[PDB]
Order: sequence, then structure tokens, then C-alpha cells
Amino acid sequence: GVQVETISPGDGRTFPKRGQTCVVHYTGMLEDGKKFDSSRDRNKPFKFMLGKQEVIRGWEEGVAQMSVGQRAKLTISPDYAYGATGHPGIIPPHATLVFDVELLKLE
Amino acid sequence: GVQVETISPGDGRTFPKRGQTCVVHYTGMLEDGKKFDSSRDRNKPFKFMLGKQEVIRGWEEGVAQMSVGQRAKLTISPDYAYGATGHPGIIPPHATLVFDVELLKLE
Ligand SMILES: CC1(C)COC(=O)CCCCCCCCCCCOC(=O)[C@@H]2CCCCN2C(=O)C1=O
Ligand SMILES: CC1(C)COC(=O)CCCCCCCCCCCOC(=O)[C@@H]2CCCCN2C(=O)C1=O
Repeated sequence: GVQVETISPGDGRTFPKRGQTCVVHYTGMLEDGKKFDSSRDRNKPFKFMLGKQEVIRGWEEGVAQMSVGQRAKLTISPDYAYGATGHPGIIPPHATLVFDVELLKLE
Repeated sequence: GVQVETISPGDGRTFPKRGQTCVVHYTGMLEDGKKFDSSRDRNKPFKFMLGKQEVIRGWEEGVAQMSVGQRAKLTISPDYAYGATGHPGIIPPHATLVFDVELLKLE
């Protein structure tokens, strides 16, 4: 499923609600440590609307467990990520993905 | 034959030679992405001697054209795999096989 593991505590009070835009910085890597992308390298935070289902299930369910200001490591099994397909040219088939996510703010 | 499609490049200069032990991680799938075996799943690299014929011909010709650190998707026709006999209870007769292979190192 998605396992969430705190790197830095957030405020423990403001959790995203469905319909809110989460603003995050992230780095994603394959289970073996090979990194495949980071918004920090573009220094452009990534934004998505929770509930809209435009990101993988592991992100929808993992980020909803986070409060503003938290930095956490989410390790996402293949069924909550890209499955047998992968993401062409970046993610291989059946890959467990590990993401370091920081929830900057809600909009 | 075997088609090699690269997921991530290796050095493009250290290719395996006859008699060397190739150390790889792999996932074996039928064309629909259904996984029938994976070394990753038992967390043990697979090792074989290039030129010994102990692995199907698509693996001997496919991995000979990979360089260290490369991860590639090999699509193997049945005549380079198990032909009409298949592999009892896992692979059907005349099945095209897809393997995700990462050449981790040479010994
Ligand atoms: C796509 C992928 C492989 C690679 O992403 C990029 O190379 C650039 C991202 C630029 C922003 C557009 C992304 C649109 C989101 C929809 C793609 C689904 O992606 C995901 O769910 C996760 C989590 C959010 C970051 C992207 N994401 C990922 O799995 C990734 O990191
Ligand atoms: C056998 C099969 C269905 C199942 O394989 C295993 O269960 C591997 C067990 C671990 C190693 C045992 C020694 C296997 C020696 C090689 C046997 C022939 O297999 C093959 O050529 C291909 C390619 C290499 C991985 C095994 N391979 C395959 O076609 C497979 O994945």
C-alpha cells in the first residue's frame, strides 16, 4: 500500500481536505535508490488537487496523512503506483517507488 | 529474435565477453506484463556464464549487447526462448517473453 515515515514533523493540525490543492516539494527514486525526478532540481514546487485523482493512489493516500510543514518518506508498492505498465521511459514494470515529500502549503 | 529496448543506459563501452559471469537482476513477464518470476522478489542477483548456453538464446544474445549498468527490456520470440515445449505450468508453447534485465556487473 503506501507506508508514510516522518523525516520532519509538520504542525500536526492542518491536514489536506479533498478538494484542496497541495503544494509540495519531492524527490522520487526507485526502491534501489536510483533517483528519477525531483521538483527541487527545477525549484518549482509541484501542485495537485487532492481527490482529483491526477496523481498515483499512493500519493493521494499518503499525502492526505500529512500536515503542513511535514517532510515524510512514502514507499509505494506497485499496485498503488504504476503497476505492470510503469511510466514509459522513466519507471520500469512492477516498481516499488520511494518518494521524499514535503508539504509546503495548502491552497 | 530478441529486441533490446533501453530503460536506463550503461557505460556503452563494457560489454560482456564469452566466459564471463554476468550478474543481473531481472523480472520475467508474458506480453501482458504478468510476471512469472523475478530475482528482485527473492532479493538475489541471478548469475550465468555468457557462452555456456545455460540460459535461453535470447538472453545470451540480448545480454551480450548490453553494457554494465544498463537496464533494458528484452522482447524474445519463442524460437529464441522455449519454442513449442514452453516451461511446464509457467510458460505456454510459442510464447513471446518479455524480461526486464539490469546488468549489475561482470565477474
Ligand atoms: C511522472 C514521474 C515518473 C516523472 O515526473 C516528471 O518527470 C516531471 C513531473 C512534472 C509535473 C507533471 C506531473 C503531472 C502529475 C501526473 C503524473 C503522475 O505522477 C505522479 O503521480 C507522481 C507524483 C507527482 C510527481 C509526479 N510523479 C511521478 O511519479 C514522477 O515523478
Ligand atoms: C525458468 C524460469 C521460468 C523460472 O526461473 C526461476 O525460477 C529462476 C530460479 C533462480 C535460478 C535457478 C537457475 C536457473 C538457470 C537457468 C534456467 C533457464 O532459465 C532461463 O534461461 C531464463 C532466463 C534466466 C532466468 C531464468 N529464466 C526463466 O525463463 C525463468 O524465470
